[PDB]
Parts: sequence; C-alpha cells; structure tokens
Amino acid sequence: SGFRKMAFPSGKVEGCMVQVTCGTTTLNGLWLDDVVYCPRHVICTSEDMLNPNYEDLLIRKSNHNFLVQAGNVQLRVIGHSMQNCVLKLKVDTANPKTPKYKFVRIQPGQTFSVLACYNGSPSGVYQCAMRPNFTIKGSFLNGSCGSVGFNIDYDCVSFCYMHHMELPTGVHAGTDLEGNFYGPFVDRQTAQAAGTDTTITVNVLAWLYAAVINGDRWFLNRFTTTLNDFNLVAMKYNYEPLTQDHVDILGPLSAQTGIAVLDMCASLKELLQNGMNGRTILGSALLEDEFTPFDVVRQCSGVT
Amino acid sequence: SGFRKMAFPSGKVEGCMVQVTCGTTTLNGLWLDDVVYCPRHVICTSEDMLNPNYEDLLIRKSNHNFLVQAGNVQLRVIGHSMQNCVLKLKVDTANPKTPKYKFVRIQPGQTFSVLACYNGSPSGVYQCAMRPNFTIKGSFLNGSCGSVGFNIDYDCVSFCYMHHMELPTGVHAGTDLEGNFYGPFVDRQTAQAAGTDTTITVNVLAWLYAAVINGDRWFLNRFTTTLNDFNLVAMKYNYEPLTQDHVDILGPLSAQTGIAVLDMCASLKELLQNGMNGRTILGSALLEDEFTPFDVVRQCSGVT
Ligand SMILES: CN1CCN(C(=O)Cc2c[nH]c3ncccc23)CC1
Ligand SMILES: CN1CCN(C(=O)Cc2c[nH]c3ncccc23)CC1
Repeated sequence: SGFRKMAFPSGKVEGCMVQVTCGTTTLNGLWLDDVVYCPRHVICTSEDMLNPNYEDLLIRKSNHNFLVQAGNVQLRVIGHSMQNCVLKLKVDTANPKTPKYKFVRIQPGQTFSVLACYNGSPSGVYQCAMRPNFTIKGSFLNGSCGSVGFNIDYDCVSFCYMHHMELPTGVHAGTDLEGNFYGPFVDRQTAQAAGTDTTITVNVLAWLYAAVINGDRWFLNRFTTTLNDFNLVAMKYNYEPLTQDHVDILGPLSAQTGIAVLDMCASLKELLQNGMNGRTILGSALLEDEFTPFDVVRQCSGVT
Repeated sequence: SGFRKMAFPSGKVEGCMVQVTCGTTTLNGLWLDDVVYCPRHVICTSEDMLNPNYEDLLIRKSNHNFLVQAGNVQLRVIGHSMQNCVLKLKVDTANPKTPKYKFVRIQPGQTFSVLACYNGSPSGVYQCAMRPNFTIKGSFLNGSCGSVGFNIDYDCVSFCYMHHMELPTGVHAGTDLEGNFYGPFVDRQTAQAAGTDTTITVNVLAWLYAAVINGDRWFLNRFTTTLNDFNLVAMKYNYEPLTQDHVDILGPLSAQTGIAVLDMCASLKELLQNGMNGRTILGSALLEDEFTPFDVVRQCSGVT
C-alpha cells in the first residue's frame, strides 16, 4: 500500500554518465558502446549561443578538442559527428557498463526518470512527464545539460530524453537520443514560449484508479458520463481529450477495481467542477497527471 | 530552475540488494562486506506472525535454512545472529560492490531515499521522510520487506531504514540497520495505531525558500512574527514547534534569499490561516514537508 512518485533504479544509467568538455564548457555525456552522446551546444561560447551556426562552429573543432572523462580517467576521442542537435563522439573504448538499451522518442503524456548529473556525476533521480506542449518540468541547473531521461523494461534501458535548455519560464526542453527536439524548440539563446500545458487526462484517471486501489475512495460518485460529455468538460478545464485508445489502456485498472472507465470519468468530471473542497487524494490537493496507466499497474504490481 | 522530489542515485544500493528465503518466505537483504542484513520476520510462518517468539523460532533455524541469492548466484551462509529486529547472515564472500557506508539512526523530519525491491531486485526509488510519529509513507507491497532507506554523502551511503511492515492504516514501519524500530512499533501482526502525523515545519519553511529561489513568490507577505507567536499557530495546525536550532539550519536559505526566517514564518502563518485560495507553490496545492533545509540547498546547488 501507498503510492509514490517513483523513479526507475538509476544504476544502469549512472554507469553511462561521463563529463564532456569543449573549451571552457563542461556538461554531461552518455557513453554507450564506443559512442559518447552530448548536446551540440557544448561547442558554443556564450556569444555563439545567441545565434549559433553549428556546422560552421563544428569545422573549428577536432577530435582532440572534445575532452571526455569517465570517472577520473580520460577517454580517447577517435571520431565526431553531429546528428540533429546531439554530438556523437566516437571513443576508442566500449563502455564496459553499457546496459542493454534502445533509443525511443516518447509521446506527450509519457513519463520517464531523469538522472540529473553535473560534471558527469549523478546528483539525483526524479520522475518527469513529457508535457502536452513538449516541455518537461525538471530540476536542472547550469551544467545539467546531457543529463538523460529513460525508462527500463527488466534489463533494457530505453533512453527517451537528453536535457538541452531551460526556457525563460524555467521549464525544460530537450531532444531524443537522435538529437531531435521535443516540440518546436531550437538550441539557441532566443526567447521561446511554450504552448498550453494541458492536463494529461488518461494519467489523472490512472492515478484515480491508483487512489481507489490504495483505499482513497471519497471522490467516487453515483454518476457516469460519455466520452463526448466528458470531453466537453475536459476542454473547459484544459484537459487533453480522452479517446477510446485511452479507455482501452485503462482497461486493466477498470477490471482490477470494477470501476468502469466512464464512471471514473464522471468522478473526475465532478472533481473538476466541485474541486477538492480541502480534501486530498494520495496526499495531493491537486489531480496528479504524471503517472501513466502502465506506471500505476507497475507500481501496484511490484515489477522489477 | 525547477524543484523536484529527488531521490539519491540508487546504483550504490542496487549493488547491495539480495534475496533472502527462509522456508516459504522470500524478502530482501542488504549485502555489505560479508554480512547480509534482513528483517527477522523472514523466519515466521503466517501463524507465527500473530505472536512470534523470535529467539524460540530462531533455535529451529540453521545457517543452511537461510537461502541468500545475489543475482542468480547463491551465497554460502556461515553464520547467523539476531540483533534487535534484524538478522545478520554471515556469508563466505564479501560483497565486491560494497560501497563506503555507515549505519545511522535518523531523527523525525529527516528525509531519505527508498530503493523498493522484490526478490532482491530493484523496482524503483522514491524520497520519504521519517514522520514525527515514526512512520513513513512509502510504496511497499508484500515481498518489499528488507528494502532500505538511505542518504549519500559524495561516495558514502548512510543506511537509515529497513522496511519491516505496513500498519492497518497503510503507513509503514521499520528499523535502523541495528534492527531498532523507529517509534513504538513491534514486528508482530497485531493492530498498532500511529500517533498524530504532524507537519515538519522546518521542512515546509525550507520548501518555501526553495519556491522563492525558483520564482514562486506570490505567498510572500508584508508581515513578520516571533517564534512564540508562530508556535501558537503551528500548534493550532498540528505543525511541529519551531526552535532556534531550526532557525539556525535555515540560515543559509535566509542569506541566499535575503528573507529573514521569522518573515518566512509569518508567510507560512498566513498560508495556514488563509489557505492557498486555489493557488499552487512549486506545482503543489498543499505545503510540502518532505524536503529538509539540507535537501533544498543540495538540489538548489547541484551537489553530486
Ligand atoms: C542553446 N543554449 C540555450 C540556453 N542554455 C540553457 O538553458 C542550458 C541550461 C539547461 N538547463 C539549465 N538550467 C539552468 C541554467 C541553464 C540551463 C544553453 C544552451
Ligand atoms: C511482523 N509482520 C507484520 C505484518 N507484515 C507486514 O506488514 C509486511 C509488509 C510490509 N509492507 C507490506 N506491504 C503490504 C503487505 C505486507 C507488507 C509482515 C511482518
């Protein structure tokens, strides 16, 4: 019993973190096999950051300009390339701690763990969601760039995020491990505004199910709704529309609790309309949207 | 920028987790040097759990009755002893992944990371606080016993908690690594009620400072208070009393923000009296009390 914002165990990823220095800038890199992945803005001066031409800046850089340190031992760089917004530094040594891994590009609403790192050393781990506006609400200070987001399936680390920048609103933007930004963001020091940060409705419903499973049931009501009726209310409250694909994904939680998805939607509808009236659900005074239905089943079943 | 409930990187602890089986019960153990630490209730049948005499039950157990598996390799048990509520199984092999470590008994209000484990395998990591009633609000299912709470200082893991049981209210009780329960709890399947779960005032104030540092300032007011005046209000709201030791610990956050501790107390006083009025602080609709002043400085400074 109990329900916590839970991160994946970070050890498999800790074993991949290194320090990358180009000139006076140090940030983090991800060492998998004989490649080190890092944000391309490592090559930029503060001046360059305002309006960088990365291809032109990169011409001035050689393998020996990329200093890669794994613990307190230097790796030899034997190649470099730019893929979208990441640099791939080929090193002469395969990371001996390379886990089974994939690179995945996640959808908005998907959660992942972040291993916040500075100078290639882990500082902490927390759980994030890719927001519907393709930002993440992380905890990142200068030097945290190259920190990675990931999910784990038994022994396979799926890398989904690499940290690149903070927007002037203090929300975070980054890439997949192919170097493609989530959302419309660019690695340039220019004011970039985020769109509407809507609530991840299917995740809220997952968390309401988690609440029921954990004995927090006060919000269960006598009502039902329809997807169309629910969605009118969702749109009014800047909630993402619910689709039958969302209802399908909530099936196992529906079956475990015996609460029809549309009934739980009607409960959610009343919470939106009435608020919490000073009550809490799983120790929260707001509706939590950074647990996926998969997250709730995993936590509630004890997958390792 | 941004402020997250952040756990320590768990890799150093992942390397210590093993599976302990006695008869038909499997739970987790902590392998440090040539000792495996686990809850003594591993020796109990369901029947035994109702009113166990652990010394008498342990007489019936030999070294070869304790099955210790590290990954998928069995460890040879060459000794066993009971220290308070934990068993110490001496094995013939030092854990090669043993980190620098200490055993510490934490105070109520102190935070720690939990590596939730099942069958000696990590499932996830989250941040907890020792509640003033000596419970923790964890996320633990059957098989999670022997999971450990810890803090890390650079390269030294301080182990502070080992999970033993859930109370009928679904809150959690456990021991330090000398086997002494936090609070009045006993490892027996008998109804045990928790006392008042008061709010950790110094932690709320730490988190308000964290909010100011991160640009959430709407709650800063024109008022000040005194420790005695604040404490009258604290007691009314089931907040822990604030002492000058708490004010001392908040000094660095006071200095960083230029907000006198007693001014922040007066802000907190108004939040208690007025509530949040549907507003949030660091994405929370309630006052968060599971960040210590040390946690806030660490996260806000990027210690690795
Ligand atoms: C292209 N350019 C954009 C601006 N940059 C950052 O925002 C880096 C960064 C990521 N998280 C942070 N948190 C606090 C302060 C700075 C950062 C550098 C790269
Ligand atoms: C002395 N006896 C007391 C009762 N026990 C537990 O509560 C073990 C336990 C710890 N977390 C849990 N979460 C869910 C279900 C069970 C547990 C066994 C030991």
